[PDB]
Amino acid sequence: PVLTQPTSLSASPGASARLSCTLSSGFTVGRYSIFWYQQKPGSPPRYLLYYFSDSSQHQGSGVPSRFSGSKDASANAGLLLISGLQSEDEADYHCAIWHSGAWVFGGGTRLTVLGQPKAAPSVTLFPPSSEELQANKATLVCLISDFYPGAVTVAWKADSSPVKAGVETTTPSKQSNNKYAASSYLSLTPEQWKSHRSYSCQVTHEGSTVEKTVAP
Amino acid sequence: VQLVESGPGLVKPSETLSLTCAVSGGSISTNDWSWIRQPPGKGLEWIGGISGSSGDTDYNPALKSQVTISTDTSKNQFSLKLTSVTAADTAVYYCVREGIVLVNLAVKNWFDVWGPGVLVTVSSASTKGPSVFPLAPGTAALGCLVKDYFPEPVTVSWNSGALTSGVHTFPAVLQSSGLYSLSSVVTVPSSSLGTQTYICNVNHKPSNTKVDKRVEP
Repeated sequence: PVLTQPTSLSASPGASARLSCTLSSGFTVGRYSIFWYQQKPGSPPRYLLYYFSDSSQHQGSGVPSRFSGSKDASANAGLLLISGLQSEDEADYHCAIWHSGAWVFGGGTRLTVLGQPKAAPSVTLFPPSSEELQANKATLVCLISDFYPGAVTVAWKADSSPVKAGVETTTPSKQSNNKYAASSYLSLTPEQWKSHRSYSCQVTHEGSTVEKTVAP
Repeated sequence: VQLVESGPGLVKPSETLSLTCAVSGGSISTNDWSWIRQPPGKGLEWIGGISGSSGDTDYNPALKSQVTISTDTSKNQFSLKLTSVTAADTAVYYCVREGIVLVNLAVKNWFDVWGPGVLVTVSSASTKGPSVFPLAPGTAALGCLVKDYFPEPVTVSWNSGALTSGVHTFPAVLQSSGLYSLSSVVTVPSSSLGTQTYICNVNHKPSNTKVDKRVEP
């Protein structure tokens, strides 16, 4: 994209967060004002600040000084710096620039402020049921649970080959144990399911990748 | 100042998405306004802006052929029209009052006051009850797949609500077909598999359907 932001980031309370907004090479960061927004769950984004340079910037009203902007010329990136991290700072942080008659947004970075021990995900993968197959359908169900922070990436494979078509994945949400869970689905035809040696659901969470495999 | 987006939550593909933003404690004529949307689990996208004073507009070039943004100073509103919608137009839609400040004689605009946002779903699907399939299994995980229903929501219980421990029901996905699917799972002792009967109870009020599926090893 024009603006590239890391999908997620985590840091401890009282520490500092450095959120990057990398502009593609056609857009020299030195020429652009970078706008930042903070979005908390089920709530609209909140204007934090904009930064062009030390002599050209403005803080949003009600936004504390611990939120500040900066730039990394060598990385061609706008930066949102957050000092003295509090649990309330946990949010989706969006960067934006203006160019040629349109606003452009980054993908947003989900910042977690660590409030419990990290935990690798447990993965359970269900093959298509006999009943579903007999109804001329096939669905693989990958259930992911017990992980923290609540950011994972899900990849499906047919044999050893990646598969993107027919994939739907839910946003992770907390269960009763205060840890996150999510679900992913792979839609197939009964013949696709029966003609392959195996299918796999592969889940990445920080430094770990957990993969389960089913076969017809 | 308060902004409240209003409009149909469901639009059929190729049809027109219409939304109104009611503004209170402020005047339309004295500010700039913008529409912004956010597809489920995705980032933001600026749709377009309108000047409350001149009525002139500025639309996102990638959305040019779809967008109409107008104002109604009479009722202190401003509206969004998106023609010929597709699945890409499924999103939470925000109406926004723009902020404006002069820094070194340069005009800086930002998104100042936001409405709560409204979800608009694009689907050709009509009301349809779910198909429920068993997810057959120390401890053992079993569940039921609640597939191809419309619209939301459904609720799931186990053994008529007598089983709650270890029960986890996941959020629904919107498939490319325009129908929803979700799954519920429960973790039970393996030794109970041959003695205990496990049934998931699925309730879909919009179609007045309840489906009970016995899940067996």
